[PDB]
Amino acid sequence: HMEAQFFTDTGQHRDKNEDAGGIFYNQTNQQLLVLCDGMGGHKAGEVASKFVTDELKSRFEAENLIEQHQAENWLRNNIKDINFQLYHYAQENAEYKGMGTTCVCALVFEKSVVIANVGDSRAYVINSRQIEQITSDHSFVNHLVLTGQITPEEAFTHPQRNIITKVMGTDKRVSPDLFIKRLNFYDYLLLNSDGLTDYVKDNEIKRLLVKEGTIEDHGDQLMQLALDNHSKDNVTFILAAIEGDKV
Ligand SMILES: [Mg+2]
Ligand SMILES: [Mg+2]
Ligand SMILES: [Mg+2]
Ligand SMILES: [Mg+2]
Ligand SMILES: [Mg+2]
Repeated sequence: HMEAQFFTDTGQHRDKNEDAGGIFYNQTNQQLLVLCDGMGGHKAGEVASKFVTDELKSRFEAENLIEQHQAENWLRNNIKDINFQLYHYAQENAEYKGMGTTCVCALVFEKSVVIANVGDSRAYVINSRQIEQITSDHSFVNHLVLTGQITPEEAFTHPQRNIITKVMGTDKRVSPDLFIKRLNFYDYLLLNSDGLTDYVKDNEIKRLLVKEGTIEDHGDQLMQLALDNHSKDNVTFILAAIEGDKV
């Protein structure tokens, strides 16, 4: 496990906080990081994001030991099962029909992290010289950037900029992206909703983290930076400190 902290804010000009997440521990005190951005464009986004977060918590706390070689399968299978349960829960309740959420999550190991991603929430690793986005946004504008139809700058001024193309709960099937990242030579792991990075550039995040301070110092400053950039969305992130290999 890492020293890690969860941070969330409703943001300016949002009525409700539909982001969810947490830091959870299994029976041998291994660590799972979870972040979910419930869909504001559909009904009941807070129900969906907290549904997925609660299921991951419950499933992980029931486990004794998930070692690194089991982690990709565990995350893929549980994300698929939770998507199935959420989808049919939404179909069975007319006031929830159409609800959904992103999910990025990470199982932490001594020298690596295993990440699953559905949607446009993100995971990054950061050190003094670079910031690497591990995940790939399942967003319509990312589709437009990759197909060369718009520039990454034009993405921020697109009418359909908030649209996402892979979501938990909207279909009975889902295919999460799985990533394995070695933590050696990195200083921080960051999971975040788009309320942060829609408004704060990667280099701004890296510059903040290279400074002195605790995880809570950095987290509060990063939240203030998102708000100073007038984020119009819920802003949520988990910051986790990677312990350098001691001599
Ligand atoms: Mg949302
Ligand atoms: Mg709503
Ligand atoms: Mg977005
Ligand atoms: Mg270092
Ligand atoms: Mg959002």
